[PDB]
Amino acid sequence: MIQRTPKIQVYSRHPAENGKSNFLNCYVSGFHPSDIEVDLLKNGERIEKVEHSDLSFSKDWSFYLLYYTEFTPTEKDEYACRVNHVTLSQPKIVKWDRDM
Amino acid sequence: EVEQNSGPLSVPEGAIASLNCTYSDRGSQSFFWYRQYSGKSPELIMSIYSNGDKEDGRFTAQLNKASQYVSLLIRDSQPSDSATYLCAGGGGADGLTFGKGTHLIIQPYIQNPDPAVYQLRDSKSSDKSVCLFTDFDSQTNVSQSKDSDVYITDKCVLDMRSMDFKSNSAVAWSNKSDFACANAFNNSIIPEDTFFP
Amino acid sequence: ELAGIGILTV
Amino acid sequence: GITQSPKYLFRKEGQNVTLSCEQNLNHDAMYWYRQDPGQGLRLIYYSQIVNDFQKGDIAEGYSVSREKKESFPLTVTSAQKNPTAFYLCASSQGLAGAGELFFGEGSRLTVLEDLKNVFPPEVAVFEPSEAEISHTQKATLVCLATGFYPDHVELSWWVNGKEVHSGVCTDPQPLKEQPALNDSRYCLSSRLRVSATFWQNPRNHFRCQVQFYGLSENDEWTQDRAKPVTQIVSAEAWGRAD
Amino acid sequence: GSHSMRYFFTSVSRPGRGEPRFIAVGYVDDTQFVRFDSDAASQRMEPRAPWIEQEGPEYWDGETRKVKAHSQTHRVDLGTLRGYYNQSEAGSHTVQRMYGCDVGSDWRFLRGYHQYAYDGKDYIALKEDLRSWTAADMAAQTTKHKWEAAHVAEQLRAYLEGTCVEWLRRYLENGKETLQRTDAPKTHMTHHAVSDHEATLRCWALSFYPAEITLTWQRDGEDQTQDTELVETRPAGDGTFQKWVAVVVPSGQEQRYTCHVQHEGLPKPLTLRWE
Ligand code: NA
Repeated sequence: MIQRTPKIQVYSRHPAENGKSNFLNCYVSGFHPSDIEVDLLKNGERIEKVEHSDLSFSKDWSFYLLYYTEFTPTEKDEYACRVNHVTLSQPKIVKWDRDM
Repeated sequence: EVEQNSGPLSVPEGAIASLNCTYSDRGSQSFFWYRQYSGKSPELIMSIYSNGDKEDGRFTAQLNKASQYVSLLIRDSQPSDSATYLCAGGGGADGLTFGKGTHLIIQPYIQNPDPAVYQLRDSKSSDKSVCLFTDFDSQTNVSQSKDSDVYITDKCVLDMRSMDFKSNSAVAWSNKSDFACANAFNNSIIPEDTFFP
Repeated sequence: ELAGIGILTV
Repeated sequence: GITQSPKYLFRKEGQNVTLSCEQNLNHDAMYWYRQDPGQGLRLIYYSQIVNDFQKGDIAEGYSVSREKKESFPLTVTSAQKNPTAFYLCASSQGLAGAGELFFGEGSRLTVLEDLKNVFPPEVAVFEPSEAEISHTQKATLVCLATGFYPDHVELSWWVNGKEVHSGVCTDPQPLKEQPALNDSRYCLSSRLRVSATFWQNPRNHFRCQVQFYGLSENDEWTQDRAKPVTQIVSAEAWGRAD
Repeated sequence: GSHSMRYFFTSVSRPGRGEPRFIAVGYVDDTQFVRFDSDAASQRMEPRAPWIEQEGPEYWDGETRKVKAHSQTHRVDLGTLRGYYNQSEAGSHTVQRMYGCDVGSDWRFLRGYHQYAYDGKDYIALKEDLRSWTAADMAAQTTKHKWEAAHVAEQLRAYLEGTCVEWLRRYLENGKETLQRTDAPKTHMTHHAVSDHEATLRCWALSFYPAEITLTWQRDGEDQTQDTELVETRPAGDGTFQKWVAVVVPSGQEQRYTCHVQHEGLPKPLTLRWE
């Protein structure tokens, strides 16, 4: 049984302008097996109405998913993405940076 | 939903026997030709999945998914080939959908056609007898009875393995006061030189 | 569209 | 291979009857079709995988299991008005309708409306004429089964104890006498041509026989004749010397 | 120019939790057009596209029952495989099937494929020629001797050389506005610091289709490789994609380095430097 740990990328759809509403994408890829728990965060807190894509894989048999949610970017709000997996011994949190 | 030219379309021994068929579904990916004899169980002879011809021995099948054509033609047609050909296709985990059928009826080789109407008394008792019209050519047909309880049976191709004789033989009887062996077939088009008794 | 042929148990 | 039983049977109302259809090909797909003389075959159910079956065109009144991968038994229930037909089972390898469809051997069925309209056959071999033996080097021996019901009949010739095939043709359609009411009688025919050297050999035996399927040990009877037991009815003849 | 159609099936056994998870999807190029999920309420092959919706309930009905039969294959496979490798019912397991076709700019068959894989591992795959198979274990060889002996290769090649292309073309024109487009990149640079005598330039590229792209760096027209970083292409949500590539450089000397960007949207490659 193979195990590949996931590759998180946490980013915005459009380049972020403060106040003008945007989408916040978490893109996990390169993982195995299927079971993956993904939550987006604001002020280190659980975002409710997150949407997500349907499971597909790539040429290495590894899966990828997209979890996006509409939001309105600011200074004070520290947005993020947790991910737990059979490979992670604790949910890996990844705060948003708009440079990265 | 898979309409066939239901027949009987009939051919002599050696002449070519083409059957056509078409289907009402663009998601059809599998197409077959099963052959079923009277009261028997169907058997595959041509499966074709891709377009173009695909022959095998005496049978050739062709597919065109544009026009939705499927065919089967039988070059060198034996009398083993007689009885009903079933066109059927599928390919969407929906089961399979058969055609009406087409009775392909091969007319055998009657190379010494000496027509005749004999008579055959009972071995149990006497009388109660039948009139066998037999040894006649393929292109003759028997027809059903003039009288009410006269019981004419249809023709019957009949082989003998080693001798290679192949008769036609229709049987007809009745429980009648005076059953006549000429007027049993006064309801047909019997051949002329028919050697009565 | 999906196949209805060439798929079978292992 | 694939096999289904019985080839012939019926049952009365207020009772079911199940038909077995087992295959050992290790095929996933399995289908029951019914073919009505008149129509082509119509689908009843099919069964892609174990524990799964799926509706056909006329499944209302029919039932099926699929517990093991081999057996796929069609229960015909006390439900339909026109069970009477010929029921073919079949398995295919692959997905449903994707592949071969290795068929079974069918099973004829009949509405046995009442016990009282059930007659077995009367058999009578007719001896070949001298007119034919003179024209040819041959002898045509003719059997009549007359006055049976229901239409469930095999028919073989037995020469000295040789079920022979060549020389014979039986008859695709058995003949009805009065074609009108649902209640009726049947009457079959078959020819056995042979050489006069074999026929006219006067200690040479010929027997036509009809394996009539009728009432079972399962059934009742309140009449002053014989229950149509699933039996054989045979007439015969030996040759004459000339 | 060139195109393809693909299906991706993912079946995962969940023992004690009941029926296995089954998830099928369908792509043209990099545009998801159909999907199925067990745990979704529909139990029907839905559309992810608008141009696929065109077709009414003849297309969907069949395409659904096709995909049910796909799951029911895996239901058993999962059983047979647990048998084969001699695994316990305790542990959950995963199969993945992938088949589809290819065409050039002339819209005519290049290549077809059928890959299959237990527990994230190649098991069997229909080879390039579509006539012979290829097995990873002996476990797979068994299945090969089944899939050969029952002429699966026949039925499958005809799908990939036939049906697939007749439909890929159909889908191409049917949703031509989206599928036949090309959206350009939007390549800009954001200068970002790291150490008192060091700088990190990010050559962004946004809002492009298809995913295909090639961004790289060049110090004085020399193909710079190391001391960079290149993230795997994001799906934007948009429908388009994004991709940046970084470069950590000795500071002050910023505008020696160039960003060479290849894409089939742009006439011919782009070269940028810091402003
Ligand atoms: Na019969």
